[PDB]
Amino acid sequence: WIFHALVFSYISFALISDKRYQKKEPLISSVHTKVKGIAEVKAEILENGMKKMVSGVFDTADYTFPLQGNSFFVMTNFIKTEGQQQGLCPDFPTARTICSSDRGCKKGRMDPQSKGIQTGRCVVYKERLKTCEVSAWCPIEEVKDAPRPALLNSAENFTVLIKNNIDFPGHNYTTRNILPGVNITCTFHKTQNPQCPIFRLGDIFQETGDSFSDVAIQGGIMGIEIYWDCNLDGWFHHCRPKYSFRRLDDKTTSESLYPGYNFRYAKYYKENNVEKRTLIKVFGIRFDILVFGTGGKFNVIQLAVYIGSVISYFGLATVF
Amino acid sequence: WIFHALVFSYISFALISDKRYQKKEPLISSVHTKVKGIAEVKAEILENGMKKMVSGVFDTADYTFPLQGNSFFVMTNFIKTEGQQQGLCPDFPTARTICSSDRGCKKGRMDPQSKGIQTGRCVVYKERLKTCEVSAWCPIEEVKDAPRPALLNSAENFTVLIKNNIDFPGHNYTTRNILPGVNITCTFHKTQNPQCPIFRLGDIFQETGDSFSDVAIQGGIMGIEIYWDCNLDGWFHHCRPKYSFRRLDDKTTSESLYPGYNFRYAKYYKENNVEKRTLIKVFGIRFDILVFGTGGKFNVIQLAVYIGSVISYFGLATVF
Amino acid sequence: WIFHALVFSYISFALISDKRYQKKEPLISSVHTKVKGIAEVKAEILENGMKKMVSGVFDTADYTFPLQGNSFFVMTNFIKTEGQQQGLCPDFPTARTICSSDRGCKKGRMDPQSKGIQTGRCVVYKERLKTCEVSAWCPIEEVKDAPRPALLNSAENFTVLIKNNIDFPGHNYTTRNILPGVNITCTFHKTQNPQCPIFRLGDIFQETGDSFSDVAIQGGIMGIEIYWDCNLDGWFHHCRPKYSFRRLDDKTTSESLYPGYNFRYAKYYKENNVEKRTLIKVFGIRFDILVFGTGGKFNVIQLAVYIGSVISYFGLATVF
Ligand SMILES: C=CC[C@@H]1c2ccc(OC)c(OC)c2CN2CCc3cc4c(cc3[C@H]12)OCO4
Ligand SMILES: C=CC[C@@H]1c2ccc(OC)c(OC)c2CN2CCc3cc4c(cc3[C@H]12)OCO4
Ligand SMILES: C=CC[C@@H]1c2ccc(OC)c(OC)c2CN2CCc3cc4c(cc3[C@H]12)OCO4
Ligand SMILES: *[C@@H]1O[C@H](CO)[C@@H](O)[C@H](O)[C@H]1NC(C)=O
Ligand SMILES: *[C@@H]1O[C@H](CO)[C@@H](O)[C@H](O)[C@H]1NC(C)=O
Ligand SMILES: *[C@@H]1O[C@H](CO)[C@@H](O)[C@H](O)[C@H]1NC(C)=O
Repeated sequence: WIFHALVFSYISFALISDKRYQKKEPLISSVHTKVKGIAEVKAEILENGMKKMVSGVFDTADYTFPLQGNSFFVMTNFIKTEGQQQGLCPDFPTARTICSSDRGCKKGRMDPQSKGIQTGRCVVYKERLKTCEVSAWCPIEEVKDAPRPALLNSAENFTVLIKNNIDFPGHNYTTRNILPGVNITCTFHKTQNPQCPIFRLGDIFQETGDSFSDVAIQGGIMGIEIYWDCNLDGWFHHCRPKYSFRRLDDKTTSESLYPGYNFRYAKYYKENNVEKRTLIKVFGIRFDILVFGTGGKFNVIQLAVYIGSVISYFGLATVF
Repeated sequence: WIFHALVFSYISFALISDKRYQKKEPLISSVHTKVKGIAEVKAEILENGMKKMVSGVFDTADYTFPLQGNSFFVMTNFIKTEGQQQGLCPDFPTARTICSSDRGCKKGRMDPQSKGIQTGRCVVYKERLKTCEVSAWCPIEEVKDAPRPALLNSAENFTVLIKNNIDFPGHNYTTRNILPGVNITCTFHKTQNPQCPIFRLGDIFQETGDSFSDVAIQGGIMGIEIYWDCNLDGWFHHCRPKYSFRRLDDKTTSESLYPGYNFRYAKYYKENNVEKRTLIKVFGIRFDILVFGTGGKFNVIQLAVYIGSVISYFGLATVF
Repeated sequence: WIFHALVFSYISFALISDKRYQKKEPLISSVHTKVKGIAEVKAEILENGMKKMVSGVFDTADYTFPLQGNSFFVMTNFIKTEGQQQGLCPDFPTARTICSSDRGCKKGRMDPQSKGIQTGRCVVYKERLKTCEVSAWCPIEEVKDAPRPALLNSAENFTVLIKNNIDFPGHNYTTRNILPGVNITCTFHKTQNPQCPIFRLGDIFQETGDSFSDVAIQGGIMGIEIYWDCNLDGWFHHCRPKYSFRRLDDKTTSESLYPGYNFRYAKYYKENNVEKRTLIKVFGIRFDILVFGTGGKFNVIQLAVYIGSVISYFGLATVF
């Protein structure tokens, strides 16, 4: 008859383990993000084989755009080009783009890595180098890598503040991430201060374990997962988040798969009543706020059906 | 034997009410938003202690950007600054920025509220006021509040149209918000017209109960929740949405937590072959369309398992 | 006694097919999209009744913006206007905008289709036509349709690459779309190459079944659904996606419902120290990546409860 008891204990254990007496529903989320911290740039780069110095200050209206769909981007490196205008000009001489005669390359060709429409006419590029030029924005951008020192090497010193508002539509519950009367100043830590949401990017990378400068050179994507494990029962009610970080990139390191994160952006203006654009190749770190969770409440129907299921189980256990 | 009959009524009630004979699956959504209504601005503001008049017209391409990830933003108030250019200039004199001696403040300091890198050199700012200047965009913006009258005071007269398309991947079902042959002209009302989705922002606030001007001055976030309670059974088939609204903000009213919604935006240009930006501090209302819902079809497996698990409930009650 | 066996066969069939021994949990996703392929524009349009020629090249930084919240936009057609500036100017002559006397139209009117604030003063517009002018951007844009040939007629020749990274929070599992050591060069096909994610816009339209030119003229929204049916049990483990394509639009073709996809964009500049904006009316194809899927692992509790539920189901059928 002791066996008749043991299953009962197991049953209770199972219930207490997973709250089968709790109708559970998914989560609806709203995220608001504020990034603060100014950056100083001062370094020496090279363009067209000529050295130049770049200096300036970025004031959080310059190196990012407002949050849109749970993803706020943070600039870390750039390659500049100015004076682009519509015309014909020789393309950056590569193996596929080199020629000695106009008949070498065909007009209208669209090489995947070429940024201009080819007219099939080989012309001298520079110092007796011959390539068949393209009709595009000119002068053509030189395809190189981002400068080895981080142009915004002070990126990890920034601070991001996150306000998360969760609501469950089944139950009548909506609550925020920050409760009234909380510590304003913070620096998020796993154990020292695990609740206030002020994140330092250096802290994020230290938790992840990667080198911030290396992935900042080529850009990358990561995510700040927010876990809401809330119980709505009055007897034991607690609804508090847990923060985790994870690198969302793959570290492919293959040229064909576009390693890291980067894009191209254009600024237009009028010079001498002529349209002229300047091109910025931006490498950055893209943060995602992946908030997920479940919320449940005591419900009679789930308890009844689970008891009905367990009844036959222990009846059979007694039978055999 | 009546006790053997009350369980039948209870089980039928539960099965009919919660629809246990249905395979409930989540929802996949697509949202498309169009905002229409022009606005006129005409007011008197003050900059550097001098009064100026601002007037103009915004044409639904000037005060918003296209929908991106279920969130379309609407401008409400702005603070302007022009002639920004790289240099060194005294910071806006506050308690943490004032100084009387050169050694008063240290070079390289980055105050959280200061927008420039501090070089630690106390210089006269204006009428014998001394602060240690910063090397940044100049002249420095004056941190003030948004003007008490709403610069976009005619914001609540706008009209927003929402087209929602839901698909369930389990079942072969996809349907839209607007059925063919429906009233074009509308103004959404709780009871007068509860289905056509033309929303007025003033009505949006009126349903919530908050004053439009107060939230508009400092900005805020609210949600337009769309609830799809659809049943796919042929006998009782109805799939129509219900519209609800809520304020997603917190009303913190604390300076340290950045009350309301605002951001900073820049427009670059060339003046005398010199880079010059102009800065806009934007306060606005960011709308979110938080769509959720469930749907299910009749399934033999769910009905069979529920019947098998509910049989023991009366099988035992007969014994006792 | 065979009836005792048919129920066992049915139970085993249901358990194997629908996987009752699994703890099914939702999916968390991250998407990274790269669009490549240059476009050339060369055509003849008409503005103000005068013919003009438009030519140029778009280089994947001109006709799109970076991915933001699972939606990347692609240019396909545009209408240009330049020289806009704040002032008073006659509105485009329509039925609601025409007048013969000043008292005919009342000041302050806001017609839904009018883009300017009306001052109620009938003035000559062009060759003895009379309309009451509006205080707005000038000269007023002429409301027309997009040019019948596709300005971005080569749009279907572009290539889009998609990197999807999924994680399940319940189990300790995260995986990406592309496995190491895969074919780089690709063109997606239903049967020839169904796994590598390089998509051609012409290919996806062909799979959908609609012509590219007609949809591109007025714009539309379609989704790239990615389905992850992953099983985490070690015995039979396979986590590979299935690609499906669908058109998210409605084909309303009604003027009041804004058929197709389009918006208005502005570029600002300074000419003769006067602010002057230029307006672009954009018709484009907005792509969505609607990712969804489920995954689960072997769990003792689900197996136990399902057996306890089916025990009564077979026991009662044994009785009768
Ligand atoms: C890419 C983000 C910032 C971008 C950038 C990059 C390099 C620069 O120096 C070379 C810039 O000038 C100083 C800027 C200016 N901003 C303004 C904010 C901004 C916002 C954007 C964007 C680009 C920019 C560039 O794409 C969509 O949303
Ligand atoms: C912030 C939204 C509108 C912005 C703005 C603010 C103040 C102004 O008075 C000087 C503006 O001129 C009339 C404009 C013009 N637009 C164009 C649309 C637009 C779109 C944006 C944006 C800013 C703007 C500014 O940030 C990302 O997406
Ligand atoms: C609307 C997308 C592209 C837009 C456009 C339209 C017409 C043009 O001439 C015909 C343009 O010049 C070549 C451009 C340039 N870009 C840069 C990228 C871009 C990005 C955007 C945007 C507009 C543009 C315009 O709205 C928010 O995000
Ligand atoms: C970050 O800030 C700390 C102190 O504020 C400073 O010591 C450190 O050098 C900074 N790092 C960078 C990369 O600017
Ligand atoms: C909104 O519009 C109504 C009528 O169109 C007008 O009476 C009212 O004054 C307007 N409100 C604002 C703030 O412009
Ligand atoms: C697309 O490309 C193919 C081959 O690259 C070419 O034959 C075809 O004409 C192109 N279509 C357009 C519209 O440019």
